[PDB]
Amino acid sequence: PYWEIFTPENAFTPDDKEQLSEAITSIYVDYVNLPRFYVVVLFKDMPKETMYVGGKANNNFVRIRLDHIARQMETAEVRALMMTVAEEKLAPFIKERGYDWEIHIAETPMDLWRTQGLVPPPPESDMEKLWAKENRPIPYDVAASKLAAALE
Amino acid sequence: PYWEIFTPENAFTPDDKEQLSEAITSIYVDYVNLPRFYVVVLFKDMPKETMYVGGKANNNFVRIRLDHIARQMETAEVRALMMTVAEEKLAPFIKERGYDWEIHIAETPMDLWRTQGLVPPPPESDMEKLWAKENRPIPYDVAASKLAAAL
Amino acid sequence: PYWEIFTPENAFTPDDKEQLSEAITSIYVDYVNLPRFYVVVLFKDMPKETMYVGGKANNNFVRIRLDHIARQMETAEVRALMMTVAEEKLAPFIKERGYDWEIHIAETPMDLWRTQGLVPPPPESDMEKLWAKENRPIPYDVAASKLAAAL
Repeated sequence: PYWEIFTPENAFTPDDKEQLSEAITSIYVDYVNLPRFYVVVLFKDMPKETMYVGGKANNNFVRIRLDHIARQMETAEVRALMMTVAEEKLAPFIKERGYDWEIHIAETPMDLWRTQGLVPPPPESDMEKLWAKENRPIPYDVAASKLAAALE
Repeated sequence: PYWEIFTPENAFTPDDKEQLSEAITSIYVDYVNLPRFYVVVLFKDMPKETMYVGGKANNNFVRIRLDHIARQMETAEVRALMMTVAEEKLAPFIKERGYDWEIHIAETPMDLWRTQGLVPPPPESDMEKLWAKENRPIPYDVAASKLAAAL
Repeated sequence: PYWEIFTPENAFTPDDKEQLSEAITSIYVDYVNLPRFYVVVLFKDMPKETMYVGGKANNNFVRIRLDHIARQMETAEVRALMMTVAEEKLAPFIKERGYDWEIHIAETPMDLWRTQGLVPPPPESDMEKLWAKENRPIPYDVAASKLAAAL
């Protein structure tokens, strides 16, 4: 997953960013045992008078946008749950500190994606589980792993 | 709508940004009666030698990218009209100030979107009109709103 | 094509950026005959403690994202080729300099895109070839060009 979090300048401490990115990472670990390092969160500090909401500068506004690449969400229930859990993780850092905020997700093609130059392994495959356990992208025989994964 | 406008450093004053983001907001207020606060415009100053066009730095280039989330544009005519009006609103600040520029839109799924943690109301619904009038996201019974709006 | 390259601060010099964006541009020129100026690369310096990978800051990490607008890649083989060649162009600047890195592509609708306020010509069309030769967006009659292209 690819997350962008646009904040008022200096809204979050380094410890805040660690804690919040950990919470966001836990979504994908807990619900789909994704390798932790798949989860990328980019914090973007926005200076005053750079975020305009409804045509007026808003310096108390956090805008979040994310791509999902590894998995598709194929039912209304699963899609609603993703939004529900995302807001649950964000609330201690954003809602509960009095910020205004908005979030949206896009789904992008799984096959147009490389990490450390490698083809990520198939969902729920042994190699994906290995990548998760090691928490690093391990070079592997893509065809061999795909073949065995298809016969699971 | 989620707009990113990448500009040369110090291209726009705060007054500029207010007026341009106001012009952009007016597109959605006027044409589709969207709540103003849905329209988010992020101005991103780009230092010299950070925007490369055709392999060469262009320090006089404004790049615009937007996501449309709330509605889909379903006909060629409506889609063309959006591009035309966007260019109209941008021209006084960008084209007419001598910049080179480029713009594109992506459309993203309506059901993967929350404002203030809330599910936004149906297009053209009473709750959406209420959200526009109050210009804030009002907690409401989503199913009750969807029900009455359908009827 | 619209590339974003998020890097640690001061990772790349302007000459690095020229060379790398030239390599990226060459992909589209060589394989698709696209006008050079379609290829936009935005370099974004990211301070320490702003890129978090698996819940921990990675201050040695380059993240690349691109939109493809002017072409759709319709077969598995072409799509794999795109990724392979992208990595080949990136390697001297990123992999071989010891960075960790990740890249992905989205495809966005071709009709919601303007450059210099103009409708870009159709893929492989004569007007596209003219735009490529001149390396600038040339105003043209959209209907007149489409009329001749049909014959």
